[PDB]
Amino acid sequence: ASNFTQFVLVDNGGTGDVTVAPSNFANGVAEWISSNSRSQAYKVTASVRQSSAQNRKYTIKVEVPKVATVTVGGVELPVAAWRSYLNMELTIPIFATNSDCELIVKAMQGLLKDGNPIPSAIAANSGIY
Amino acid sequence: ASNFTQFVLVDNGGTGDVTVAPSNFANGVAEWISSNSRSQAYKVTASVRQSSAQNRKYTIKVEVPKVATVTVGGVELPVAAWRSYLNMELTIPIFATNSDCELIVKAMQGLLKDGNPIPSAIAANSGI
Amino acid sequence: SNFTQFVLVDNGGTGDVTVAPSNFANGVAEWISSNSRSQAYKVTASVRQSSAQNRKYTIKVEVPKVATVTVGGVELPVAAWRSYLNMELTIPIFATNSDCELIVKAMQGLLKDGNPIPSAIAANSGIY
Amino acid sequence: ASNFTQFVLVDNGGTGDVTVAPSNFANGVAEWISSNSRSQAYKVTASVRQSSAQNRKYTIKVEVPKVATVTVGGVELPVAAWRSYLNMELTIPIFATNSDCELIVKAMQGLLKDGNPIPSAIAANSGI
Repeated sequence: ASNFTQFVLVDNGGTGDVTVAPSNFANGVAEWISSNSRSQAYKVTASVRQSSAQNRKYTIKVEVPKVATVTVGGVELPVAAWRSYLNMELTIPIFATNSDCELIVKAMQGLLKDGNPIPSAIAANSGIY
Repeated sequence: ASNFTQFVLVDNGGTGDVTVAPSNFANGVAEWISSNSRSQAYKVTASVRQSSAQNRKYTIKVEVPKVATVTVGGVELPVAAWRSYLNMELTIPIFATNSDCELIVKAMQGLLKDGNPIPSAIAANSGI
Repeated sequence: SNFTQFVLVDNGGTGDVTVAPSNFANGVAEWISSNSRSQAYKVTASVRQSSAQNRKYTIKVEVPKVATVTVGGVELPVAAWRSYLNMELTIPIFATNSDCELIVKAMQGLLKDGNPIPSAIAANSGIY
Repeated sequence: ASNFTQFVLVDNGGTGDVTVAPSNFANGVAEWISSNSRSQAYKVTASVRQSSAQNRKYTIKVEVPKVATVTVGGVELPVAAWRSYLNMELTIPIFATNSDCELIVKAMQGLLKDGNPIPSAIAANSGI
């Protein structure tokens, strides 16, 4: 609907941010991309449908590559080394009010704050516990 | 260890917070809970794999219910009307330094800011 | 709150056929006529957001032709053949209530008792 | 011939009904339109084929626009704000008799009755 706009995925505080802008929405798959390249842009995909008699399911996927620069001859061609994926699902009952939805969003926000254990474990390349 | 501690899940900016505390670690699955009730507490679950060749697959689950107080006679049973589940997966290749993982976490944090499209779409309960 | 039963074929009384709710999983509503597997009329429906301003409702129907072949003495009921039916229906998101009743009225009056298309289907002949 | 005639599509139960009249037949496709306006008329399309030596197949399409008038300069251009499409397919085995086709048409009539779950779900514009 009116939520198909652009936003900053990575925020480095200044000119280092990475903005994704709307690209496509067909077959029920919203697709934001960073740049019109094929293998160098951060990619965000989203969709929503009804899953059960009383639930809805929103599914979200993110792809974050690592970019390098390998030169053959003297062309200086930029390339992608590897990609890191993400698959987020979210089941929400139909008759949930608005405040319940901000509660869910607040839970997801606070789970990934800087000082929390799970993001620190992800960032330090260690194991849980 | 120091990563298996307690933390605030829902931050109400003060006294109204919700805090989850370590409960269990079994079968590779670490589990935080809020209170000791079976239908009254927020639940958090985390685990990590290191599959054979080149992967590191974190998985995270959250459970957030809505609470009501159905009554029979005068028992006053505290019950959960419905639970809003949640999943998450995160594949990272082994050739990832510390800064690359920091960048991945920064992207995954910034996806869920206040004024971004996806959190608003979730907050509205309608089409994207 | 639209997951109820209804009359598929209405012979005005004794000969009617009713379908009652059976299942709803993976986003597929499923009505069946009886707990069998080959002698039941079947209805399947689902809805999603297809495009930026559209929604897609898809509906499928299955209608068999039952027979009563006998082997020994146990009088098997079988299905000789099945006639299928698909239906897609793209409706813009911001269509009003009157607009959608107009859409339903058009899609319903297409199949009146004496129009070209239903007559051609019934007579087992072709258009024109 | 005997099936390429005109018929009423939307029946407003009075003076507001909409009629479609034969327009074209080409490549096996028969096409009815309501008026001659290039982008303002209800459209109906039908065709039949015998793919294999085993079964028939009918395909039907409907286009319903939302009328509106936009003025640029002083021209008063009539346009369609949005069009709601509609598809339909119906596979019938060759050796189905006439009564079987009557039954299929009656089932497809009863699915879209006045107070059944599917037309109401369409008229509400939400989940089924």
